[PDB]
Amino acid sequence: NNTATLCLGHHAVANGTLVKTMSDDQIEVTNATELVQSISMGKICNKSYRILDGRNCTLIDAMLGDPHCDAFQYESWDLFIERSNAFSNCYPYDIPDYASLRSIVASSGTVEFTAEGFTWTGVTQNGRSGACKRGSADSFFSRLNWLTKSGSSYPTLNVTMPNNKNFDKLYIWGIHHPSSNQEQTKLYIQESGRVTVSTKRSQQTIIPNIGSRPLVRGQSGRISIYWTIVKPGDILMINSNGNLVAPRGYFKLNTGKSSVMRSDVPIDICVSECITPNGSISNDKPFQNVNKVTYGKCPKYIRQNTLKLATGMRNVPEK
Amino acid sequence: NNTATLCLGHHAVANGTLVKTMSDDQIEVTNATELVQSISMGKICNKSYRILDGRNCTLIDAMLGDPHCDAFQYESWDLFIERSNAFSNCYPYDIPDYASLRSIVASSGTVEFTAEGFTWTGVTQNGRSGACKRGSADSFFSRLNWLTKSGSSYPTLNVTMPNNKNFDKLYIWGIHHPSSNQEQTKLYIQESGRVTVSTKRSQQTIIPNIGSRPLVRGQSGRISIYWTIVKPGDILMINSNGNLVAPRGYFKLNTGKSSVMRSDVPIDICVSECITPNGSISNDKPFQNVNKVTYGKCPKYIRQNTLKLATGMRNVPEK
Amino acid sequence: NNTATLCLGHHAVANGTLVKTMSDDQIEVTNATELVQSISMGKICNKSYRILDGRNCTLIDAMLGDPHCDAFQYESWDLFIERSNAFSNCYPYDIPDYASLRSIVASSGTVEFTAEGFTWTGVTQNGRSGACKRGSADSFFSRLNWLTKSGSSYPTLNVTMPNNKNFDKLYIWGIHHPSSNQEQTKLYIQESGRVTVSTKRSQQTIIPNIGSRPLVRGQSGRISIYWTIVKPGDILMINSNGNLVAPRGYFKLNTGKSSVMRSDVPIDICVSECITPNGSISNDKPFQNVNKVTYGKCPKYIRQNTLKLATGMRNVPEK
Amino acid sequence: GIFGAIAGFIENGWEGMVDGWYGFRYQNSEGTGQAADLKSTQAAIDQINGKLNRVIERTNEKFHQIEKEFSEVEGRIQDLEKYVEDTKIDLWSYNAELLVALENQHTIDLTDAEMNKLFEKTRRQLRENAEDMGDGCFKIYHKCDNACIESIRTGTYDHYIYRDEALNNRFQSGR
Amino acid sequence: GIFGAIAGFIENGWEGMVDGWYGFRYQNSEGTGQAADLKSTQAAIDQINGKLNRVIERTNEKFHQIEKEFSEVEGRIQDLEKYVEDTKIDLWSYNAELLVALENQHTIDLTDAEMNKLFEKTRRQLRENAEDMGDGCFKIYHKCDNACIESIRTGTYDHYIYRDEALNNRFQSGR
Amino acid sequence: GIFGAIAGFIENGWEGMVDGWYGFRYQNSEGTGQAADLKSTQAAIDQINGKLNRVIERTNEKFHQIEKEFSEVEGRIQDLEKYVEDTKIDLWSYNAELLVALENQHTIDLTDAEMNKLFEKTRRQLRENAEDMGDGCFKIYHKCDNACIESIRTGTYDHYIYRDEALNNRFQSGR
Ligand SMILES: *[C@@H]1O[C@H](CO)[C@@H](O[C@@H]2O[C@H](CO)[C@@H](O[C@@H]3O[C@H](CO)[C@@H](O)[C@H](O[C@H]4O[C@H](CO)[C@@H](O)[C@H](O[C@H]5O[C@H](CO)[C@@H](O)[C@H](O)[C@@H]5O)[C@@H]4O)[C@@H]3O)[C@H](O)[C@H]2NC(C)=O)[C@H](O)[C@H]1NC(C)=O
Ligand SMILES: *[C@@H]1O[C@H](CO)[C@@H](O[C@@H]2O[C@H](CO)[C@@H](O[C@@H]3O[C@H](CO)[C@@H](O)[C@H](O[C@H]4O[C@H](CO)[C@@H](O)[C@H](O[C@H]5O[C@H](CO)[C@@H](O)[C@H](O)[C@@H]5O)[C@@H]4O)[C@@H]3O)[C@H](O)[C@H]2NC(C)=O)[C@H](O)[C@H]1NC(C)=O
Ligand SMILES: *[C@@H]1O[C@H](CO)[C@@H](O[C@@H]2O[C@H](CO)[C@@H](O[C@@H]3O[C@H](CO)[C@@H](O)[C@H](O[C@H]4O[C@H](CO)[C@@H](O)[C@H](O[C@H]5O[C@H](CO)[C@@H](O)[C@H](O)[C@@H]5O)[C@@H]4O)[C@@H]3O)[C@H](O)[C@H]2NC(C)=O)[C@H](O)[C@H]1NC(C)=O
Ligand SMILES: *[C@@H]1O[C@H](CO)[C@@H](O[C@@H]2O[C@H](CO)[C@@H](OC3O[C@H](CO[C@H]4O[C@H](CO)[C@@H](O)[C@H](O)[C@@H]4O)[C@@H](O)[C@H](O)[C@@H]3O)[C@H](O)[C@H]2NC(C)=O)[C@H](O)[C@H]1NC(C)=O
Ligand SMILES: *[C@@H]1O[C@H](CO)[C@@H](O[C@@H]2O[C@H](CO)[C@@H](OC3O[C@H](CO[C@H]4O[C@H](CO)[C@@H](O)[C@H](O)[C@@H]4O)[C@@H](O)[C@H](O)[C@@H]3O)[C@H](O)[C@H]2NC(C)=O)[C@H](O)[C@H]1NC(C)=O
Ligand SMILES: *[C@@H]1O[C@H](CO)[C@@H](O[C@@H]2O[C@H](CO)[C@@H](OC3O[C@H](CO[C@H]4O[C@H](CO)[C@@H](O)[C@H](O)[C@@H]4O)[C@@H](O)[C@H](O)[C@@H]3O)[C@H](O)[C@H]2NC(C)=O)[C@H](O)[C@H]1NC(C)=O
Ligand SMILES: *[C@@H]1O[C@H](CO)[C@@H](O[C@@H]2O[C@H](CO)[C@@H](O)[C@H](O)[C@H]2NC(C)=O)[C@H](O)[C@H]1NC(C)=O
Ligand SMILES: *[C@@H]1O[C@H](CO)[C@@H](O[C@@H]2O[C@H](CO)[C@@H](O)[C@H](O)[C@H]2NC(C)=O)[C@H](O)[C@H]1NC(C)=O
Ligand SMILES: *[C@@H]1O[C@H](CO)[C@@H](O[C@@H]2O[C@H](CO)[C@@H](O)[C@H](O)[C@H]2NC(C)=O)[C@H](O)[C@H]1NC(C)=O
Ligand SMILES: *[C@@H]1O[C@H](CO)[C@@H](O[C@@H]2O[C@H](CO)[C@@H](O)[C@H](O)[C@H]2NC(C)=O)[C@H](O)[C@H]1NC(C)=O
Ligand SMILES: *[C@@H]1O[C@H](CO)[C@@H](O[C@@H]2O[C@H](CO)[C@@H](O)[C@H](O)[C@H]2NC(C)=O)[C@H](O)[C@H]1NC(C)=O
Ligand SMILES: *[C@@H]1O[C@H](CO)[C@@H](O[C@@H]2O[C@H](CO)[C@@H](O)[C@H](O)[C@H]2NC(C)=O)[C@H](O)[C@H]1NC(C)=O
Ligand SMILES: *[C@@H]1O[C@H](CO)[C@@H](O)[C@H](O)[C@H]1NC(C)=O
Ligand SMILES: *[C@@H]1O[C@H](CO)[C@@H](O)[C@H](O)[C@H]1NC(C)=O
Ligand SMILES: *[C@@H]1O[C@H](CO)[C@@H](O)[C@H](O)[C@H]1NC(C)=O
Repeated sequence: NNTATLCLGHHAVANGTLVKTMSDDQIEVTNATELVQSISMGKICNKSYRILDGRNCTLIDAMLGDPHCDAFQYESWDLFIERSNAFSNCYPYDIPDYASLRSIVASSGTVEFTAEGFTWTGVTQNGRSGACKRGSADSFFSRLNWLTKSGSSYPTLNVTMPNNKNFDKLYIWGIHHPSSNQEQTKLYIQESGRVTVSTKRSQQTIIPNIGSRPLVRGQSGRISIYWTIVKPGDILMINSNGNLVAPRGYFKLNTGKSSVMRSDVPIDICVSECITPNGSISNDKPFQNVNKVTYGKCPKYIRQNTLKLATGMRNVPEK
Repeated sequence: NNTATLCLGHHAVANGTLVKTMSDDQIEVTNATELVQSISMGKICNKSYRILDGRNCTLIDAMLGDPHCDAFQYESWDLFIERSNAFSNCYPYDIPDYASLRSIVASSGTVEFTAEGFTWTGVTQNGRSGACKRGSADSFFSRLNWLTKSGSSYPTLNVTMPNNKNFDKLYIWGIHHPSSNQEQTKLYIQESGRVTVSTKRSQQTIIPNIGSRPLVRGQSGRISIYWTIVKPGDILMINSNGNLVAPRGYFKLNTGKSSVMRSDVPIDICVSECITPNGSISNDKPFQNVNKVTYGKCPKYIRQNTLKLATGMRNVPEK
Repeated sequence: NNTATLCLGHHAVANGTLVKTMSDDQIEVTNATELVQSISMGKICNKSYRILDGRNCTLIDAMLGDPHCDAFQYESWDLFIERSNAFSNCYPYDIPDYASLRSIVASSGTVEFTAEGFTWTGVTQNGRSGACKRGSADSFFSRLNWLTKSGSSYPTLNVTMPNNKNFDKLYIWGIHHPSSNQEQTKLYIQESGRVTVSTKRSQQTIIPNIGSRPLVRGQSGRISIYWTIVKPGDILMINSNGNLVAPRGYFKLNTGKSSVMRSDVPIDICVSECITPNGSISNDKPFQNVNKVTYGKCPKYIRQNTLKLATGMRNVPEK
Repeated sequence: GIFGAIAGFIENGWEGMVDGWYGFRYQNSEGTGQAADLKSTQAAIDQINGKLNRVIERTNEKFHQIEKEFSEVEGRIQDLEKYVEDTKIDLWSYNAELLVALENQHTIDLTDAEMNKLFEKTRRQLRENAEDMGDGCFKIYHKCDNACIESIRTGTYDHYIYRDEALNNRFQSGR
Repeated sequence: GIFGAIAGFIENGWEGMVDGWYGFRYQNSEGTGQAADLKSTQAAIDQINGKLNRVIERTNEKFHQIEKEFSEVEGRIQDLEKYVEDTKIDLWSYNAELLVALENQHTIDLTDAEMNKLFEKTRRQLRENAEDMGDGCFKIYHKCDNACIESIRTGTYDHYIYRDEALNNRFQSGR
Repeated sequence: GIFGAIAGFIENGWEGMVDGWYGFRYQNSEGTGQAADLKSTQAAIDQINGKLNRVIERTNEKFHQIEKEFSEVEGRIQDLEKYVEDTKIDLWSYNAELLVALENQHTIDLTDAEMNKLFEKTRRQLRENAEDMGDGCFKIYHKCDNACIESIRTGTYDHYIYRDEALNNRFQSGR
């Protein structure tokens, strides 16, 4: 024929897919992509961040120097992994505001320690305990110094250590609550102890409380742990009458990208930039539903397990 | 005629209504619905959640066992209602971190108590007071046990109670600060008291402070309240020299949908699934402006008192 | 000719500008406006809010009455400006929960003080110190009253002050930790001090801790500061054995639009309604990138330094 | 609206149409009449019913939370509780304001579009046998009884049938 | 833009139109001319002025809040203050980014629509007496002096008047 | 969609077009054929690729934060940590839901528009030499070989050339 028909049209595919718009709950388009990461790798990737496996050790124990945590001295991390089955195995302790100290140290990204030459005259250093066995031998937290009488006295201790560095020093120290007056006087001459740690701008005094607590690794006594931050130009001063569990030095606070996370999933040899307790997750989608606890370059956690974004036109197969 | 006119059109209504778009501050459409709940029912509906009216009692008093709160022992709730005119009527007390304990208990949704057979040898139990009258009679918080000398001593108490249950136990206990040394020695032999409550993982020691505070229900002494959570397998231990106000048992922590709310509006016989201090509110709109304090299945609180969503086309009456 | 052409069109400009849409990363429109305030005035405007320059004084020192802060008694503010180079120059102190007290006072917007006639029988008032020189003379925080022995005793103090006003009173008080037992007994007869500040509903007892802390303005002793809020109808009571640094009166808590901000930028004679540490900023845009710390009628802080909003059509110059 | 149909070339709406949202009025050999178009009415309504549900999930239960009213001054912790609640309320208030504006714009625009779509669909059927009068009406160049008008509303109108007739009536001219 | 008017069938904009945002150029028996259309210009501008006000409420006063810079490490409470502020800033940053994109899209699209609306309105008046040349111009099949062009711009153009004349000029053909 | 092209006057899509997203099929003197339109295909795709990037900034690193799972009951501070995290998650969940809906609506609507734009552009070229059949096809009143159809797809079709021929074929009528 001497005319013509010219038809206009668009494509379609056989197996299309449903999405939501402002107009429809469900409408078929040619293609779409998932915006929510639902699936985890199942392991924690050893790259690209520096991951450190607590194994049997909590972050705090690693830093105090519980003997079974000796392998962690010297270590630093982007992310420290704490396991459910971690245990303490030194002298039973407690920390008022444990969480804050765990956070401060986690954040700092190291348990590397810098010993200082504190001199403690008229007392015996390096107190040991059968609760805290390093080898066959009685021992103690490696970053702490248990002080007791020398001979038949324990004099008022009055010790300084100035901070002449560029940075804030973090000092960990403690006090011993014994289980009996007889054990009090035996270890420290005085019947009541005291510890006063001060700087130019702050101070904390603790008095120990004699008496039985439940037995833990053959001990009904306890140690309470405290910390003190000492600024540049400032001065640490320690004043004690008895019962002091003394610092051996300082931790350096770095301002860090570092953290700590509780997880039981194994660490394995792969690569990723976002970590959760369920394992590492992929990074390419904008949202995820795996865990609200994340570390690294992470999609944002939301409650939905799926969201479909159209990447093609309305799909209209033959009617 | 042998032609025709065919006209196209849409509807309109007489009494239209104004809404806002991205294009206009105000434009008339055929119909619209309010998206903000502005109006409260004025009462608190007794369904569908279990509501409990504090009446004269605060949640804490109900749980300690202030005598005028005896009707609340045995009770549990989805939502506990505290009234402005509630009063205490037992021995004057204080709780460090009152709010946290109020929250813990509120959250748990019960003041049901489980007595345990603590044995306290060498002291007199069931201390009473004229500040705290149950009937004609002097009495005391029903969930607490005031301990004093028997004969002419008060020995170091050393009592345990292990938790062999599936669940965390909550223990409420206290210490008595008396108003005079003469009252101290009279009640407890020693001149200074002490209370040390411990578990395997935590401890708290309190020392009382003799002296006058302002008179409240004829008392210038005071009681300070503390709590201790004891995990499964763990052990409560109590060690005291004097001044102990001892626990009689435990509260069971449930993980609850439960809470507490301050309101003076009456409770009444109706049905609803969202509660505020102003009363129950309806649930069908997505936002509300009644109160930021809500409980239940609630629209989200916003600052606007009205928002109109078009449900019809632009209304265009005859020009 | 006997026909005509009628052409339709729109405007264009020579120098157009790029914006982002949902469809294009960059597309040229005729005009656009910045939505983000990037630029600060560089000074803090003295209008329209009442600005007070701490100069050498922190808010706390101004309120305690450190001698070099005497010019600030009587003052009130919408916004108090604290400078980096502020210093203390009275007796060395510390405040547990410093920040909360700084916030409470900042919020209240005044350090105006109302003296009350506390009577302290059997002790000497107005204790002075060489650390705290008002003129040539030894002196002390003007809002505090250092109490010591009169003659050769210091009796149990037992002092009240009821609040019969419409409002909550704020009381600032303290305790003295001395550096030696010899200084303890010299100033206060007893060897151990105590301070118990109570109301009908609350109490706080502090015991001082003898011993050397680092020297600050020739002092190795220290003062610890506390506060107590006393409600209408309620009663302040103070009970002390020694070591009390007593209140002279109350601050009135107003419910305020008031605050405090840390900044070093100079204050100058201009007008503005939003203040940041970088200086005042303009108010006409909806967002800003200058500082997350703001006060007043402020655009909302966001991470972007620029956002362009089209105010004209797509600009299409001649092809 | 972006299509300039409603409150544009359609001078106004009809209060007398209770039958539907969109439709036709006509004047032919059998007098005058009116009919609603159900397809396009239903296309609008389907989009507008449950519109909000496509953005907000059904309201969730929330139980114990933080306190939001305080009877004493405390400082740091209360400051933070207050600021958290404020931050949240402001964000939601923004959300709800924006949502309304967006949704309404969408609603205004989709209803304009349905009107325009129906005009267009009608014009397309008629083809060269009719004229767009410019006010939402069509001038049809032939005897079109109710049955014929019914055929246009139902989409069955065969334009070839009437073409010669409409040609004669159209082109009664020149001069 | 969705209408394909601006940067589409209208090849480009006119720098020489200072008079308005939209309008007409023409060539007739009296030479050439230009006029702005004020209705459609004003329809655009009304939509674009105070656009942002329909989503953000006028800026609010905020006074004492939480601290956001810290001179010492403290742990738990400072961690929370930091995270709260971060959470807030991120959410607003998202908001502002999205708002811009949305609003601009709206702006682009509504201005395209005004152009298209005005073309359409013009075509509709002219009816069978003119031709869409495909580039935003109309070929009118008759002597149309300035008064006549003025009648089209003001919406008063009666097409029946010129119909026979435009018929003669149109249909000078066949072959 | 607002233009009523896709799933409207275009009855359906073509599974047989692998070449592009939009295009033409035709029947002429040389049989039948098919060609994709690359301009309009590319206009769609450019809008849809990296769409989400125009609203969300590339994912940010976040390091130490607050704890979100607790092994003991503590009250006030834990209540606040919980409520902060909940508040944040809910707000983002809302955001993501709304974003999807918005973006998809945009996507649906812009692709409808590209189709319509291409139909319109084609019609405009053809001018009075063709007829809109109402189903997305054009009836062309002359011998249009592949070269001629190619001229229409490339925008080079001169309608004056074919006008007299299309007039003869169109107006073989009256009666
Ligand atoms: C990433 O990792 C997280 C953890 O960080 C995972 O989220 C968590 O998933 C778990 C389970 O998949 C959830 O734990 C449950 O918590 C609830 C609420 O308290 C609790 O009811 C439940 O109890 C389960 O274990 C009991 C122990 O014996 C069972 O008795 C119990 O009841 C079952 O009883 C019989 C016995 O077989 C069953 O047949 C019955 O059907 C009955 O249900 C039940 O199995 C768990 O303790 C936890 O809520 C959840 N979320 C959080 C925030 O912790 C994620 O799954 C993971 N995500 C991905 C994508 O991998
Ligand atoms: C749900 O329930 C909430 C409460 O949880 C209600 O919100 C609250 O509403 C009340 C009043 O309706 C607001 O209380 C006011 O708070 C301000 C700010 O501190 C305060 O100025 C005000 O004082 C009032 O009482 C004084 C006591 O004597 C009066 O003297 C005072 O001044 C008035 O003086 C004369 C005397 O008659 C009047 O004629 C003058 O006009 C003058 O105003 C004034 O009456 C109240 O204490 C409270 O701010 C508000 N919001 C909050 C968050 O608490 C809601 O109203 C309710 N919502 C619904 C929908 O029902
Ligand atoms: C409003 O006011 C705020 C403050 O409230 C300003 O924000 C802050 O801006 C400053 C700098 O403009 C930022 O301070 C830096 O913080 C980082 C991170 O800890 C730190 O690396 C940096 O160190 C700087 O000073 C050192 C001291 O000696 C330098 O050695 C150091 O390294 C440089 O070394 C050489 C020496 O010249 C240089 O040549 C090298 O290039 C090298 O970089 C560096 O200069 C600062 O301490 C701060 O991060 C930032 N933000 C915040 C939240 O505090 C705003 O700028 C202001 N806004 C406006 C619009 O005015
Ligand atoms: C205040 O009262 C408490 C409560 O009883 C007293 O604490 C108890 O003190 C006794 C006396 O020494 C301890 O006895 C023994 O414990 C040793 C190890 O116990 C366990 O080991 C076996 C395995 O070897 C496990 O199977 C068990 O489950 C135990 O955990 C044991 O080796 C030794 O020979 C004793 O049997 C109690 O264990 C201890 N209990 C607690 C909770 O502390 C406390 O002495 C008392 N203080 C006073 C009177 O001043
Ligand atoms: C340290 O100083 C304080 C301050 O004064 C001493 O506290 C006061 O001690 C006295 C001596 O007993 C109490 O006296 C009386 O109170 C009884 C009830 O008071 C009220 O009851 C009537 C109605 O019956 C009400 O209308 C009043 O408003 C009272 O609330 C009364 O029955 C009895 O006969 C006495 O009059 C003070 O009440 C009490 N005040 C306070 C604030 O505690 C404290 O004794 C002292 N400590 C020392 C020297 O060691
Ligand atoms: C527990 O041990 C500490 C640690 O040493 C003892 O504290 C020290 O006590 C001594 C003995 O008086 C103080 O000595 C002097 O300080 C005066 C001023 O010091 C400075 O002033 C000059 C300028 O004049 C500056 O340039 C310096 O940088 C100093 O800051 C000085 O005037 C006086 O003559 C003494 O030289 C120490 O300053 C002080 N140090 C600290 C850190 O407190 C404490 O006495 C002791 N307690 C005991 C044994 O019970
Ligand atoms: C269906 O959709 C997916 C998602 O859009 C397409 O695959 C993507 O293509 C982009 C760039 O065009 C690449 O970054 C990736 O290869 C894919 N991205 C994602 C997020 O999956 C795919 O092209 C489409 N499939 C078909 C058959 O058209
Ligand atoms: C973590 O602790 C477990 C338990 O103490 C260690 O496993 C023990 O290892 C010794 C000697 O290697 C064995 O004789 C024990 O019988 C093991 N006990 C169990 C329960 O397996 C283990 O070595 C520690 N893990 C790491 C990584 O150091
Ligand atoms: C005007 O608007 C209201 C709100 O859309 C309409 O009433 C609603 O109809 C829905 C379902 O169509 C039902 O769920 C309820 O009965 C009403 N909902 C709400 C939220 O009010 C009503 O139909 C409209 N009125 C007229 C005259 O058209
Ligand atoms: C709440 O407390 C009030 C005040 O004690 C109680 O009301 C009193 O009841 C007794 C005996 O029933 C009366 O003799 C008093 O005169 C009442 N006093 C007042 C002020 O009304 C009331 O019973 C308590 N409410 C509940 C629900 O137990
Ligand atoms: C370009 O854009 C700016 C911003 O829209 C225009 O100046 C604004 O005009 C408004 C009211 O029309 C006034 O409030 C202010 O004078 C300006 N506002 C802002 C935020 O800057 C200006 O008119 C435009 N310029 C041109 C040449 O058209
Ligand atoms: C802030 O403190 C500085 C330092 O004490 C004061 O400046 C001193 O002023 C005295 C007498 O006016 C001078 O003799 C000193 O030499 C100054 N010292 C320095 C370092 O400049 C200053 O007066 C105080 N500022 C205000 C506003 O009171
Ligand atoms: C699509 O799905 C069908 C039916 O499930 C299946 O047989 C086939 O493998 C798929 N075919 C195509 C072309 O996608
Ligand atoms: C509408 O409002 C008018 C005027 O207020 C009133 O008289 C009438 O009751 C209402 N009529 C209709 C049809 O809605
Ligand atoms: C625009 O910019 C040009 C090139 O930078 C410059 O010479 C001129 O000053 C500006 N002219 C106009 C009309 O905006």
